[PDB]
Amino acid sequence: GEIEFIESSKDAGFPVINTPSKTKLEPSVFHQVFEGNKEPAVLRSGDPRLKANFEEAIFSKYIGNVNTHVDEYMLEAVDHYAGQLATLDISTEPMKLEDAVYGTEGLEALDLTTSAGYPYVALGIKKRDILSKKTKDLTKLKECMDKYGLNLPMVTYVKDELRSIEKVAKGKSRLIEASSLNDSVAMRQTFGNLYKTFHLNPGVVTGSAVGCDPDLFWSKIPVMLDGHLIAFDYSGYDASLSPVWFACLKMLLEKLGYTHKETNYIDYLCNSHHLYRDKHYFVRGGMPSGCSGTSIFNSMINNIIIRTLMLKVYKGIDLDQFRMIAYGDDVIASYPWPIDASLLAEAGKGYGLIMTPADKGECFNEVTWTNATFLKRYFRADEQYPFLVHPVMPMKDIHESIRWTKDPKNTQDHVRSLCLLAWHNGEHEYEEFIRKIRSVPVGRCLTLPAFSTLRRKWLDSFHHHHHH
Ligand SMILES: [Cl-]
Ligand SMILES: [Cl-]
Ligand SMILES: [Cl-]
Ligand SMILES: [Cl-]
Ligand SMILES: [Cl-]
Ligand SMILES: [Cl-]
Repeated sequence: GEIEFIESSKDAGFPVINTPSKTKLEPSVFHQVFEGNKEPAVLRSGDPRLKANFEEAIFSKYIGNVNTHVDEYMLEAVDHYAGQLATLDISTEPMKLEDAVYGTEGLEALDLTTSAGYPYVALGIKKRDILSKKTKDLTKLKECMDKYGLNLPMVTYVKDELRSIEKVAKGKSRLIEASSLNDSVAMRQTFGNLYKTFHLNPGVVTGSAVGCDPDLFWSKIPVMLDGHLIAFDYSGYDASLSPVWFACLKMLLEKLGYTHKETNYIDYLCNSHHLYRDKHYFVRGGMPSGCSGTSIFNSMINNIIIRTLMLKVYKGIDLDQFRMIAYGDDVIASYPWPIDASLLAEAGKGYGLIMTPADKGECFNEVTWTNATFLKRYFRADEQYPFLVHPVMPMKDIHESIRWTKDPKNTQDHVRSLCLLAWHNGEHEYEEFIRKIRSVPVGRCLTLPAFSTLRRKWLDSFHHHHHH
């Protein structure tokens, strides 16, 4: 992806986006109880913790585009992945407006707490001024969609979230885009049934983990990925995506039955128009993280990419024996023979992708079930029921999170969520976590689950049929 034109918003009539410059994250009551090194990401140029130029750092993931046609390797990769998606019978019929906005099976209701985007943010109009959970009203939304139309600019925000010491110093904060509520809605109507099918079918057929529930999904992953594991990381995946990958994504959707006009929303994601504070700018390529379906589309593109690199490097590869699960840029895969991921990374480099060893490793080492992570979690077979696998979020990450809060009024939900993650680390680690939480009075005012209750409910959850 690459920035192709920048101008002062005022020269084109756009008001300045007044995005917050101070973090909503504050030290929590547990900040002194636990240890951690993460702090709120830099959100402004003047931050005294900066040791690099902010604006440069944040826009630096737009490394450029490789200007290639869709090649032979890509074509066979698209064909192979479209073959799997076909078995799913994804409907390309538009999703009914109410289902798209207010919720339905496999597609939760449009989040009413995130940004309504442009022009709404400039007019003080919030999602809640247009939409209503209670009434399921759509009259105002339609007026809005008619008045302002589609293909509106995206609003660029810096993500307010915890980051490592090094990422704070380098100003390596992440950008997310707020699609206008009008474009979000039209995209959810166009691709909603695909979103739903993906959400209801995480695994090796969609090759996606988007919307999965790790507590349940983890036990399936080693059944799906039964050969020699493959895993690696990308650096700045989203912004590194060149248009050619979007061209491949468009071919894939057309094989699935979408019309050319329906895939036009892919051009909206690829060749995009943004407002960032007092600037207005155009970008060619790069997935604009935050718009409707970005995790799904990023995942689909990853499926095309990896197949492409294997076909390119291993001419004798048999893709029917390859398996992979992606969550955006995060991937866990397998093949019955060993595969040299450093080779794939060099092939990726020719395609404008930056792949590195898994987990900040220095070498494309062997990935084992002991060292593999996905969604940051390790895999550990239950001792009593070996066919059940615990998703293991490291205690270090749980500690980083508990030390800060964006709203202490939600302490109970925040802590309870962390407890659902923590117990997988074992009974002793869990009792220690609980003991430390209760070492401050707030900790004793909370309803925290018992380990035996967590374990029991986890074992029982595998008994109840799940719709696909
Ligand atoms: Cl600690
Ligand atoms: Cl944010
Ligand atoms: Cl799941
Ligand atoms: Cl990162
Ligand atoms: Cl080969
Ligand atoms: Cl299931």
